[PDB]
Amino acid sequence: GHMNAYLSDQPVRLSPLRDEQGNQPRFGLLLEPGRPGMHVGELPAQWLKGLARSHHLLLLRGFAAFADAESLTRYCHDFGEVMLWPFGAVLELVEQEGAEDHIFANNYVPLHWDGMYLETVPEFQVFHCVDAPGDSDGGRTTFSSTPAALQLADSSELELWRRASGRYQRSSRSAAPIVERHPRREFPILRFCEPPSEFHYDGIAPEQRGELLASLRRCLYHPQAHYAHRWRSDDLVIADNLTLLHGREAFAHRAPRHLRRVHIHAEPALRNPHLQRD
Amino acid sequence: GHMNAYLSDQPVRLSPLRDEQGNQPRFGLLLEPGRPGMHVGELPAQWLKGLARSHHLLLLRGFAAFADAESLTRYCHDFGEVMLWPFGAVLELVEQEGAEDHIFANNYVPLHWDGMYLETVPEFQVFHCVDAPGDSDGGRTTFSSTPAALQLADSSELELWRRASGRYQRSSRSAAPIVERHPRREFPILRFCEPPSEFHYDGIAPEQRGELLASLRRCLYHPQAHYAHRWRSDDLVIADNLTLLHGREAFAHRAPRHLRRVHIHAEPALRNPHLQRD
Amino acid sequence: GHMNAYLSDQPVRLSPLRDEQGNQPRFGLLLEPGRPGMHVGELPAQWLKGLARSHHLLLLRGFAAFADAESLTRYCHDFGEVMLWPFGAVLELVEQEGAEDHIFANNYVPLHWDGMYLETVPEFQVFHCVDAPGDSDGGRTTFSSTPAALQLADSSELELWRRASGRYQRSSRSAAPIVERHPRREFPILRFCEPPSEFHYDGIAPEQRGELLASLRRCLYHPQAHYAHRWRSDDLVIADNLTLLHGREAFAHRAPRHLRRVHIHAEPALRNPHLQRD
Ligand code: NA
Repeated sequence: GHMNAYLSDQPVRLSPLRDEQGNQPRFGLLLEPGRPGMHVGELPAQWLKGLARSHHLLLLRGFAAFADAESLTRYCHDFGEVMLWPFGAVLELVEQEGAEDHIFANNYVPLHWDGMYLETVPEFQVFHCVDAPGDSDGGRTTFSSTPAALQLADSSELELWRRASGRYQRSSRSAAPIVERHPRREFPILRFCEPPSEFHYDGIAPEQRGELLASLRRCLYHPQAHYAHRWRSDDLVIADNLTLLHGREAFAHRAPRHLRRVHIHAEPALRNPHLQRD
Repeated sequence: GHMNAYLSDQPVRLSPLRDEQGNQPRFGLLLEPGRPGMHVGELPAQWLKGLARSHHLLLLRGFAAFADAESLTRYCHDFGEVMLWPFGAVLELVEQEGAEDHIFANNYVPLHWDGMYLETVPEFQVFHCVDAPGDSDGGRTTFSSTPAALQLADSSELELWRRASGRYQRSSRSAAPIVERHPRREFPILRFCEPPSEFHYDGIAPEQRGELLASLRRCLYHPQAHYAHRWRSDDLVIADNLTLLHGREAFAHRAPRHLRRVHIHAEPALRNPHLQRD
Repeated sequence: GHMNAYLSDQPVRLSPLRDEQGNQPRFGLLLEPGRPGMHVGELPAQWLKGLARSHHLLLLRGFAAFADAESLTRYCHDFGEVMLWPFGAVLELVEQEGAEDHIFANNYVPLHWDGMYLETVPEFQVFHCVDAPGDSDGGRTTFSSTPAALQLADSSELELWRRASGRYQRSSRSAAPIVERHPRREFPILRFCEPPSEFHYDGIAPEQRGELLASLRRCLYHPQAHYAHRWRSDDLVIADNLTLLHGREAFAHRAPRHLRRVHIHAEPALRNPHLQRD
């Protein structure tokens, strides 16, 4: 059970985002069609961008489909400026039932943000779930609101976070303070790439390393700050990459699913303040 | 009787669009002043554009007037990019009580869209009703939501529509599939110019011509998809030309009325995908 | 007591603006955080601009602070185009408890608008209250909605206002009709610089001068049209400079307060239609 505080002037039903066990984090928003057969394109992109910026995570559920990747691409071009990759606009994320991770690849993704190692950082992730036929076990895409996590820290946790600084390598190198300001809108956020030799933490005594990681995890994975998404066919999800961190829940048996991801630039494009250019 | 689902954060009263016999189609929105003496200009244009894009037809009723055409013009310049004609921004549509259509001109206008034969197609029609003193009989401006009509088609009607293709001539020539995608936002729409020798329909066997026209008319003129507007002095109407088709109800005795119409470009201007340039 | 008509699709609590004695003018809007620890930056600026344009005065109260002037500046750069002064973006308005106005400076500010004597006129004032520790006596920043005042005028007051015209000097000279149209959105507004030899009023017989001033004051200082703001620490106020006039209530004992003001250009920058260039 929960209360419902939103009424839009748009032809949609809004309500708080809740995960499949009824948990309701301190961010996110569910949008559902206000007319039979409504397509996502019928809603004004400018309006979605606004909601995505303040709710940080939008779940549009039960809308009619983009027929293909080209259709999604054209939609995104109208939505904002697409951040192009060598493959174009759409990253295809297709998984088969029970397909092994060639024995070497890990079975979970820790929290991080897109564009860490890029010249420019995208503001939004746009995910279209093409197909998610069966119901899977684990493997949900996870999102955490870094402002929510910041409200959970106690005095000393926070004092520790503020001295801290991450150094990352994958070769490309990137460095960010753990506690950052939103690069356009000023509010306090976290930039943190979570480890599962390539992840160092400066500004603190290296014995406190364990404490930093344990506290950041406690806050970011807390029910107030953390949402795990169970994909459904034709979900359209829009995520605020500048405010959230994202990752993926561990899976034993992975199920069939097909996602498509487009990145949208900040307005105007955001130069990566964290990339090492020296 | 009907229910009222909208509360704005704007100083306006919103409610579902309903025609004068209480019918409530699956689109449209009535906006009314939230303060004594409110002028239409007090509402933010960007916000109206958003509503116009998702509700497709906005009726602003009971707001203070633009004093003249120049005032309307300046307003529209702020609203978006005006699509200029040789006469400028404002088409004057003035009718006198009982004035004959020189004996040759027809007394109704079938459904169609603006910019069929133009190099660029406008996104919005902005109508200001300068004056509509008496109450008339027939002659209402009609609008149809092509997505609504698409939800009404059965399996075979739809199968037929999807093969179909219109060829139009007035000399200028234009061709469009009957079932189209919105040229910016992807969702399914209809492009159809309705006949009352200059209207051919390809992709189907010419004996099915009768069936196409009868089914398209059944769906577009259905109460769920169709709205007929009784003009009142100082109505401001904003119509989504990319999604709707429009026309005019038959009249016996035409009454006095004065309308002004401005066209607003898509963002950016939309090149007519249907004009024959060969 | 009062009724509450707003529900946002944004994570905020909206309600009508009311002064500290419970008066509720015909404009203004109070916005309050929808989440613990919310910062003003979490709300989309484009959305605030829209509300500021239709409600004319926004009071964001109880949000987390900009840490300093630089932070406020960066925020405003994202908000719109900052109108820069020789000092930069932020005017510092710091007052000390009981500090004398060097014996010569007046202890109240009559109603006027920003940019009277400038080449370009800003659309918005953005005020951040850095600190307002004690509770003061008098000295509140005042705002008046000129459309509200226009609804208060009777037939002859209005007839008089419409003939009237202000001529101002501080050297810089500026002239405006008392009754003006909004320079972008057309609706009727007032432009009036209120006197406490440098303020002349044309278009009327100079014996009617007294009547003009008395009627304009009656309407602009009327509870329906007038709001006086008691500053609190971290208030963020956004004012529609194109529609309102502003000033300051008389004070006996002035209290400690620190304000910061940024100006935001119209879109695009507005050339001052009233500056004498001849
Ligand atoms: Na809005």
